Amino acid sequence: PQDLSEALKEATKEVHTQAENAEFMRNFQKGQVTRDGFKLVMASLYHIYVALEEEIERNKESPVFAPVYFPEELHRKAALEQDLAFWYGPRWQEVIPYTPAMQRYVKRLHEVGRTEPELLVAHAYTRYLGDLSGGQVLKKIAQKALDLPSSGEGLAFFTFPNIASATKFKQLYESRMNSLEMTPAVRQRVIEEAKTAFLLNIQLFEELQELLTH
Ligand code: HEM
Repeated sequence: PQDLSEALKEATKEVHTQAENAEFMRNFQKGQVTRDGFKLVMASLYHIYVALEEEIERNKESPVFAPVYFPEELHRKAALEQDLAFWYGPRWQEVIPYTPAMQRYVKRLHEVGRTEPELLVAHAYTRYLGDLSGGQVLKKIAQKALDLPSSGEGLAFFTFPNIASATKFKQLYESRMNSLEMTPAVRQRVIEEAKTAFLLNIQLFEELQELLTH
């Protein structure tokens, strides 16, 4: 494939379907999701985005990332902080779980962000773009199966307020990725890192499913 974005999308088709097939994600799609299962996914997201956005801020000016740096449009941490306060309460920071599978994901993120900056774009792509184009469908489901009250909170994560049009921003971000110059070596590694990203989510889904079936 010519474009890195077109290359990524095609190289991760397999793992993505694999992601959709995961037991946890299947039940989620089959409208089957519990408050406890949803809390774990939000807790996970908070840990993942904290680490990811921590590393993006460290490589904000680097030529290997600057092109896809859109902090106001994409930051999710603040939104998740708001959400976890609703799901876990005022003391959420003390009680939210931080599991081994979440730590594995968080660890690879810090590693790439500290010793392989040129691969960070692979994680920002997988997370941000994935949650943006598939966000609505994923939220639509959850909010029905959750039948939560109407306190006006708990799902801020699924809404990117600083993005007027998801499609127009998607194409813009892709454009910026395709503008990134890299050796075929690096490019191949970025492609790999994206596949790796999907595997870190899949094993995470496996673990969460395990924790909820005792
Ligand atoms: C379990 C089922 C999931 C559903 C139902 C779902 C749904 C969606 C939808 C509706 C799209 C739109 C098609 C497109 O953008 O090309 C999409 C794209 C994508 N998803 Fe998923 N997704 C799931 C899980 C995940 C996971 C675990 C990740 C990884 C964090 C992920 C990463 C992506 C990426 C990166 C794209 C955009 C690729 C591109 O077009 O360049 N998705 N997803």
